[PDB]
Amino acid sequence: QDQLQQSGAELVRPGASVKLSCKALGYIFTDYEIHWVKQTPVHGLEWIGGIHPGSSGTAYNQKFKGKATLTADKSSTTAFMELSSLTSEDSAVYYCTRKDYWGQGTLVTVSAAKTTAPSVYPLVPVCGGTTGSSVTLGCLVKGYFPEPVTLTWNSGSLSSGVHTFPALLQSGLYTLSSSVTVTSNTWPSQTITCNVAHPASSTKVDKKIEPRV
Amino acid sequence: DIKMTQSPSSMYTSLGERVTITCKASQDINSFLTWFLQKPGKSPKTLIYRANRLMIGVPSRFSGSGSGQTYSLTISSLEYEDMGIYYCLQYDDFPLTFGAGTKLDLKRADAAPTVSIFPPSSEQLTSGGASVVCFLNNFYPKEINVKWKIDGSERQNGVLDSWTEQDSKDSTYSMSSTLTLTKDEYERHNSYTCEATHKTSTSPIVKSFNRNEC
Amino acid sequence: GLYEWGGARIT
Repeated sequence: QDQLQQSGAELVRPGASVKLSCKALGYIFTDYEIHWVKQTPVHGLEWIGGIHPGSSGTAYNQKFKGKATLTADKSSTTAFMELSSLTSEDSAVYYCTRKDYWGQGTLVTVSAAKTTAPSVYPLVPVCGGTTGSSVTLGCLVKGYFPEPVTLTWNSGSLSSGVHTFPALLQSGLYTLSSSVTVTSNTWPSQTITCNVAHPASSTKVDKKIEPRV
Repeated sequence: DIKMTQSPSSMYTSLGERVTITCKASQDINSFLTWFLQKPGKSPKTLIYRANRLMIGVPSRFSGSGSGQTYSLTISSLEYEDMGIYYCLQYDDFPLTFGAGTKLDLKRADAAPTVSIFPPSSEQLTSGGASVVCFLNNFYPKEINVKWKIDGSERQNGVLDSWTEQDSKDSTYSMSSTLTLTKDEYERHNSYTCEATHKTSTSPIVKSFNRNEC
Repeated sequence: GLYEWGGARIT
């Protein structure tokens, strides 16, 4: 008896459909119910419905009955869940569970965006400003799509005082921000450079963080 | 539907301590309750089923609920591995409904934030968009009021706030606060301020910069 | 089908 395998991430347009797969392994497919659950920051966990691969019976949640279609294929021991008329509120993590064991999740992002590269903007400490016993640099990657975007500080070798925040959404695009706290007796000599790579646009910008009056 | 009520919503515990989360169902769910753990970045793991049966594998530090309509998962002694959000689920009837979760974080001595303010870059201004970023680093606890005040007056629109999940090295957290304005809208004002009310400092922690030169 | 679990079933 063993586990459940979900299909990889989906990046679909509004108006469109998707079909998620839940391959089951190591047990008798047609004997155990498979249910579909939805995760989001606003509402958290939500149950879409269930299927019985053996009897073909289905139970839907009234919230997703007009949008969800549960199917199963005995031959390949895969549960299908089809999500149609995609809207921005369908962006989420979808799990397939057998109640005791779970699949790993399938991230679905509904978006009208286009491949857009970031603007990496060096974040200079107020230059005509105050001091202390430590200096914090910064970096801004505003307006990309899609995620991800890995940023490093002095190519991953200067990373003891690093901070990288989760990428927020604004205007349809992503913005992430990073902060390094370095010794006040270090910055202008030993240079600190923000390294930013956006695979999807195939761009790798390096912005010099430089002071300015 | 069965409103499922799980309390607390979040909690601050230390290794060694005894944890109790409660689940309250709007009806008698006939002990048809399941407990499970979401570790950040991971798919739920079942711990306890039908109110009190431990899933195979689960350590015996974990133990479960009551009956009738209120249930609890008790953790005898808290271990690091146990940090995640906890969730309860009733399966007595359809639809299936979840409690709103309980987040567990490691607790510490208070620490206040290092705040840093950055006026827009020249570069971005040369594209005519203006970003006033603010970093509030390494504080604890997690509660922090970030208020933006332009030339004295507080503005709450066009402000993104990203959070760091409690670091696992120092058990502190920290946000990034960002005001966005256009080039025309930024050069109408002068003083820009980053305001923080945090426990452990009775009076707001303020950094700031003047567009003339502070 | 998880006999031991009890609870709602699609059947």
